[PDB]
Amino acid sequence: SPPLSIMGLMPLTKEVAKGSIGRGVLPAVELAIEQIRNESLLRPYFLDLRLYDTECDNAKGLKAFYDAIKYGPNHLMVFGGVCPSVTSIIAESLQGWNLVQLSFAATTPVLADKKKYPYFFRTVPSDNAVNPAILKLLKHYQWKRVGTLTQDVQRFSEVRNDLTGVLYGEDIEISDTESFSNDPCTSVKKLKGNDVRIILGQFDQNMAAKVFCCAYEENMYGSKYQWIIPGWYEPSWWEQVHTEANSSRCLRKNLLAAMEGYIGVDFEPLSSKQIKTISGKTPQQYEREYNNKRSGVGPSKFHGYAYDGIWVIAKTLQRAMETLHASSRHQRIQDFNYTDHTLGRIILNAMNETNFFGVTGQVVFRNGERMGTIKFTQFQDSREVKVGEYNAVADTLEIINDTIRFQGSEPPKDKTIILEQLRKISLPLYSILSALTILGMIMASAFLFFNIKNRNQKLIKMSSPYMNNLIILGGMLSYASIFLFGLDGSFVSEKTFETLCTVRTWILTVGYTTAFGAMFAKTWRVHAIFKNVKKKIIKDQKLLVIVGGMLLIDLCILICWQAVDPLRRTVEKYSMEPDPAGRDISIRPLLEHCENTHMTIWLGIVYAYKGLLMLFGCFLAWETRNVSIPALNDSKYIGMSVYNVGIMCIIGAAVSFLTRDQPNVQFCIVALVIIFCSTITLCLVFVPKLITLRTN
Amino acid sequence: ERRAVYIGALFPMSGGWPGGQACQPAVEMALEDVNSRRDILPDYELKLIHHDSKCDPGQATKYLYELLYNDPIKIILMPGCSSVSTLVAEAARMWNLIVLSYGSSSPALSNRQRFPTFFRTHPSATLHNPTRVKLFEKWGWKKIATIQQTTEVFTSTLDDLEERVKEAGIEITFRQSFFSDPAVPVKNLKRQDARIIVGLFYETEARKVFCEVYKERLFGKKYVWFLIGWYADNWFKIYDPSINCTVDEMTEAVEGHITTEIVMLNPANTRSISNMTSQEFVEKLTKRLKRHPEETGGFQEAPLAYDAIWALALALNKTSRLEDFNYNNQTITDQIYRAMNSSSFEGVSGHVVFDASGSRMAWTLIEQLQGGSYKKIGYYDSTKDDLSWSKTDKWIGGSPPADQTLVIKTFRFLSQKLFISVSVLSSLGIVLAVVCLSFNIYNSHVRYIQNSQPNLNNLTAVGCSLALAAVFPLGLDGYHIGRNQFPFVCQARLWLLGLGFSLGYGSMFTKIWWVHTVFTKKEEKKEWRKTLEPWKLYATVGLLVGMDVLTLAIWQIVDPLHRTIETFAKEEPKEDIDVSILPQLEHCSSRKMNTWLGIFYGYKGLLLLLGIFLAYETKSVSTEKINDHRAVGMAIYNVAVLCLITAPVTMILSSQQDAAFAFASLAIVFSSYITLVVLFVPKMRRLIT
Ligand SMILES: *[C@@H]1O[C@H](CO)[C@@H](O[C@@H]2O[C@H](CO)[C@@H](O[C@@H]3O[C@H](CO)[C@@H](O)[C@H](O)[C@@H]3O)[C@H](O)[C@H]2NC(C)=O)[C@H](O)[C@H]1NC(C)=O
Ligand SMILES: *[C@@H]1O[C@H](CO)[C@@H](O[C@@H]2O[C@H](CO)[C@@H](O)[C@H](O)[C@H]2NC(C)=O)[C@H](O)[C@H]1NC(C)=O
Ligand SMILES: *[C@@H]1O[C@H](CO)[C@@H](O[C@@H]2O[C@H](CO)[C@@H](O)[C@H](O)[C@H]2NC(C)=O)[C@H](O)[C@H]1NC(C)=O
Ligand SMILES: CSc1nc(NC2CCCC2)c([N+](=O)[O-])c(NC2CCCC2)n1
Ligand SMILES: *[C@@H]1O[C@H](CO)[C@@H](O)[C@H](O)[C@H]1NC(C)=O
Ligand SMILES: *[C@@H]1O[C@H](CO)[C@@H](O)[C@H](O)[C@H]1NC(C)=O
Ligand SMILES: *[C@@H]1O[C@H](CO)[C@@H](O)[C@H](O)[C@H]1NC(C)=O
Ligand SMILES: *[C@@H]1O[C@H](CO)[C@@H](O)[C@H](O)[C@H]1NC(C)=O
Ligand SMILES: *[C@@H]1O[C@H](CO)[C@@H](O)[C@H](O)[C@H]1NC(C)=O
Ligand SMILES: *[C@@H]1O[C@H](CO)[C@@H](O)[C@H](O)[C@H]1NC(C)=O
Ligand SMILES: CP(=O)(O)CCCN
Repeated sequence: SPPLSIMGLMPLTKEVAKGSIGRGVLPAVELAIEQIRNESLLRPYFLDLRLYDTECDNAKGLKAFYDAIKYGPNHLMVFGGVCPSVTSIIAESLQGWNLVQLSFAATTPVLADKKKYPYFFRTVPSDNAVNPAILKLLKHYQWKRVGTLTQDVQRFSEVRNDLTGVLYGEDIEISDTESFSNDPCTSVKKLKGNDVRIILGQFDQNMAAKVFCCAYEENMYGSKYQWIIPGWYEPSWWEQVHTEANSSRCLRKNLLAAMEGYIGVDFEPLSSKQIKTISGKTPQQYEREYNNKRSGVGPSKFHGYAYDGIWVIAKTLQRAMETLHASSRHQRIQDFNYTDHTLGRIILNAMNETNFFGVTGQVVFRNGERMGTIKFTQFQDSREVKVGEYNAVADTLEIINDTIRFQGSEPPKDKTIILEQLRKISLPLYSILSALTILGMIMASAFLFFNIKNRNQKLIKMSSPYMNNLIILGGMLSYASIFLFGLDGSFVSEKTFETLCTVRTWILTVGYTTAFGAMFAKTWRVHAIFKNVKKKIIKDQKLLVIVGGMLLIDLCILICWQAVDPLRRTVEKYSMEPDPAGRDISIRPLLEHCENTHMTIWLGIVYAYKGLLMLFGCFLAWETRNVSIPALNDSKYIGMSVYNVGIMCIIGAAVSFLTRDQPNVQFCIVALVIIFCSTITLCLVFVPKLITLRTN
Repeated sequence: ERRAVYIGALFPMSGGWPGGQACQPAVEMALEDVNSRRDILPDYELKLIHHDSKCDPGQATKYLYELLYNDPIKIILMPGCSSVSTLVAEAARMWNLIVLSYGSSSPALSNRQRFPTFFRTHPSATLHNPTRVKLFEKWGWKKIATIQQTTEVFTSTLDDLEERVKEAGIEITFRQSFFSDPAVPVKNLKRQDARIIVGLFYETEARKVFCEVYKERLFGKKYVWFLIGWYADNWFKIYDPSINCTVDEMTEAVEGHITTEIVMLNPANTRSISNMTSQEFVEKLTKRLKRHPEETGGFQEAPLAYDAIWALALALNKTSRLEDFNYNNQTITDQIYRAMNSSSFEGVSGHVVFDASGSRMAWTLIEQLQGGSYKKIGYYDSTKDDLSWSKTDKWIGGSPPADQTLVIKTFRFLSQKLFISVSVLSSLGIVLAVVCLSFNIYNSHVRYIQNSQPNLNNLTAVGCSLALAAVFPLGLDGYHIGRNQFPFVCQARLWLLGLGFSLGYGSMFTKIWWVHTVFTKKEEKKEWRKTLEPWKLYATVGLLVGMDVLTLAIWQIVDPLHRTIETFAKEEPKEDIDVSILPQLEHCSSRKMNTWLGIFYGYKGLLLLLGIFLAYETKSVSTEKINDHRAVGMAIYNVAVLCLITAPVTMILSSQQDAAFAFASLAIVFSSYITLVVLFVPKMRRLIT
């Protein structure tokens, strides 16, 4: 049978650094050809493989490629290429000869752009198969705030550029994005200042020691963070990072406790399950044949990913050769001067589809790349252990429990907790002021008892029993206001707060009006009796009627406001979030109010009408001062009372209107302003008549 | 008949740097001159084998295999742009050939260990970094950011720039990279909000990055872009089907960027090695072309290609047996290398030194884009640091932008409305105090002579006048005086406050003390605590005020009050200007105030309450006195209640714009007015009566 030959390039000698890799995969392919040669699926033909040398050199590689083109038989495909420069140099110029390349060790991420690499396929998961898997890991632990730390090379930037397109659409956001070139821990301080807790890293082996040394000084370890680091490093990569002790600022035992439990992402060499594959043996069987096939050459990690490429090439040739045509399809296979474009297209479009269970799972392609398998590892007890798996065609993630662990007792969290808190009044202050107001209430009860007891005894001025009762009832009605002031949102539960705030003004204004009216009615009566004179009672209840009219008009002044114009709560906040007493839960303060959109108005009218009432009282004091009447009349106590009340009120209003951000001082101001005024008024009213009646 | 030899050449005519359109005719103007002069080559002709490449490595590899395996044996190779030059120079070691480039400017091509048989006439690309750093120091910036396309031609240049920028304090903050799609780096640069951007990419990627910088509004008033200079003259007004933007959506996008380039032609008027000046070559070349010289790509790199033939002609004439050169013999190649290494002459671009780390040219050129046209700002020299500026740059607002900053602002208050009213209210009363004092002096006292001696009333009048005249040291601040003599302003405040209250309050308190203690006590009083003479009241007033003098002099010489700044929250909107306001407020305080002020206020308040108790317990008993004790009781009650209400308020309020000044001023003025009028109305009443 006439043969058909395929080209292959790999290192062979021992004077290079990557020759053993070739010597690690040369026996395995040496089996696979025999597996064809005993059955001969390509029955009228015969497979041939030519081998050449690259030695990881650009000049030697191009010289060997040119010599194999010039002094070689008709080739069909090229299979191999392991060095990350000569592979790209070969692959970028394949359209000029209409050839197809199949690689098994080129894992650089730049080879995924099929706009200038149309004729290149590989059977190994590249560095872009990490970005989906990581995403699924987040959906096993619910982390939605991540920060990235990358180097600045080509291969370490392609992954970071692809990660954004992978994590777009889901509800996951990239909080920070830093990048270094030679000094890693200038940006580690920025990541510390931004307070991130999940870190995704992309850097080579040399910078890993510097990163893990700089992360120990800033205290970015323990059971509060989680690192996702690539894991294609060689074993024991940390015990030989320093031949001498020339890696100071970080010691050994203070580094092994710094890089504790990071997560490493890699691919998987073989398949864990077991069926009968396309060859006719189990993967454990094939592993046994490979392990007793080689004599003394050490094992590699690419011997499985090369055994399937030969069967891929064989199935491609068998499925592309046996098309509908026979005579032309058997005639056009020796005139290939690397110029036949139709043969290149009919090879490529048949190579595009392939689907079978090899030794590493299903062999399926997507836009040139391969769907594979991802493996997870963790650093435990100064050792690395395999902990999980992630399929790609089924898109599932299996976690091997009884192996994974965490430093605490639960998975860590992405960020601390924000807690809103209200600012309450001090309870000792409320107790003290309530006790003082209660004592004032008992003294008012004693004063009212005295006023009703001797109301018709020894003719004590025979004036204003009912009016004095109305004054002291107004004071009693005013004390309930300072009973009512000190509320809290925890003690109202938003049940009566929208009503107590607008009846406090009701009770306060009614008490104020009735107190000053029952004060002024006496002096109005004394001015009325000493004019237009033979004297008698001038009015039994007409003064009560006119003070009731004053109270009614000033109460309707309030009531005709709550029909269209409201005044309700506007709770505000002050985001100046400190720490608690040793805790980490960030708390913010917010406090409530009872305001309106017209707070600068609805005060001048009531203040001006109270000033008019004060001026009328001043007129009454003027009319009564020039009499020098006996103790039945009073023109000095009323003046002392109004002078001591007006200044205190006009100070206390402007003081209490300003201190809004200090809720524990305005209560103490308003309480004293109310209690001192009421006590002084009651003492100036009652006890001058009381001492006189006690003297008798 | 003369024999003929052949050279190989690749001419890029499309792609990232179309140069061949101006470089292929120029060589065709040189060869016809070098094969016609019998002096330089007596028995040889040179022929050219040219191939188009677009300087893409695939077609370059195909045409290199085509060239290396044909029948006419070649001598030298001539590549085009750097991506082909590096590949040819790395691969030519196995055939013993000579690479002579004319358009490559990679800084990494200076490493002689990897490229043994490579020569070039184009200068190195590290000549832009001594310029740009200079332009970072004239306008004063320190935080920049870069964006590059990941090819080694720009990677080595970025490495050299970040190495040479460390010696000037400037530091890189944000780095980005992309291979084919720049959308994600532009998105990250917008989200990180950098302000000074340096771009490093080819010509075809400039449109594919600017159509994506337009769709995120990363331009305008506060962004500066640094670019390269060898682009075409109208590189945005052309039709490209690989983008979606329109020409008016890019002309507004590329407005206001800075370009730097290197000159490539001797500006003087000399005579070259080929009997031709430095502008007749330009005129002849422009005549030889077909299209306009403004849009022909690679027009600046024509004399380099014109010299690259003459240098080899002179070297091969210095060698002068060129008919048996194989592809595996070494002994001819080292001879040609040593003959080429020791060559130097003058051509069109100047003196050819031909073996250094580059840098045989000196000057540069800086340009800006205004209104869709290029304008040359000013030249530069590298050695003597010459910079011949010309002031032809139009920014927005006549000034270039900068990075983010922060301003510091001290507080003031209503320096006219709230202050002049207090001043005129004080001036209205300070003269009434002294005219009432004069009326107490010169009037013939009869009822006052029957009353107490008026000297202790002159004390009270002087005390309230000196207390009233203390608002002027209180309202002044850093608006006028508060720079250096601030401690003397605090001294005026504290001395006036310590005097003017104590004098008048003592002069009332001793009268109320005596008018209590004389009347109803028969235990031990006869000539006690003092003598009868007005020296009695004078001495007890002196003791009381001397106490106050000791209190002021202890912590005025042990712990004075110098100055104190307080700073709280910031970030006012600042009226759409790129600035952030930081407010502070300064006031006069020691290290400790809440102890001394507290103990002094308590010591005075106990005495004030004792005074009002002693004033209340006697009301309406009088003998030999006209109107003294009732009036001083009313005045001391008013002063007591006003001070006790006002004083603990001004310690709480620290926002002293209109609260802490107003409370103290109103209290002082009202207390002084009421005290004066109540104390000295009845003297005028009984004098006019
Ligand atoms: C290249 O070099 C040659 C010589 O160095 C330049 O030749 C030009 O030659 C003409 C012809 O002689 C000169 O014109 C006249 O020559 C007569 C000779 O009888 C003389 O009597 C006149 O006074 C006049 O010189 C011409 O001057 C000379 N050119 C110059 C610039 O001197 C030729 O110009 C050079 N090529 C270029 C492009 O400059
Ligand atoms: C490569 O092969 C795959 C697998 O067949 C193609 O994907 C689908 O192929 C079927 C038929 O083979 C079509 O009907 C579908 O429309 C294809 N697409 C999808 C999304 O199912 C793929 O199209 C092939 N590649 C090319 C370039 O044709
Ligand atoms: C090119 O090289 C030749 C020698 O091969 C040089 O010609 C010589 O010129 C000098 C001039 O003084 C004569 O003395 C010699 O006899 C010449 N040599 C021969 C072999 O004839 C020529 O000058 C060179 N061209 C230059 C330097 O431009
Ligand atoms: C010494 S005469 C006196 N004048 C008083 N006012 C006057 C009107 C204006 C300021 C002075 C008061 N007053 O307004 O309370 C007053 N009160 C005493 C009774 C209880 C103890 C104190 N005594
Ligand atoms: C080929 O297969 C036959 C049976 O199918 C077996 O007897 C023989 O040993 C095989 N030979 C090789 C070289 O595998
Ligand atoms: C000492 O440390 C330097 C880096 O600081 C390193 O380059 C060098 O190789 C070290 N020397 C030895 C003997 O380990
Ligand atoms: C090129 O192909 C033709 C048929 O298309 C064949 O006759 C010829 O021999 C081929 N060239 C070589 C060098 O084999
Ligand atoms: C892992 O944990 C789950 C419940 O926490 C348990 O049901 C499961 O059996 C564990 N895995 C193994 C392998 O035991
Ligand atoms: C190279 O050329 C020199 C001189 O022409 C000759 O002496 C030598 O033998 C040659 N080397 C070969 C043919 O390997
Ligand atoms: C090229 O000439 C210079 C000039 O002295 C010399 O220093 C250098 O070593 C020469 N190059 C070689 C490869 O010898
Ligand atoms: C970017 P390159 O050096 O290849 C072309 C430079 C032309 N002056």
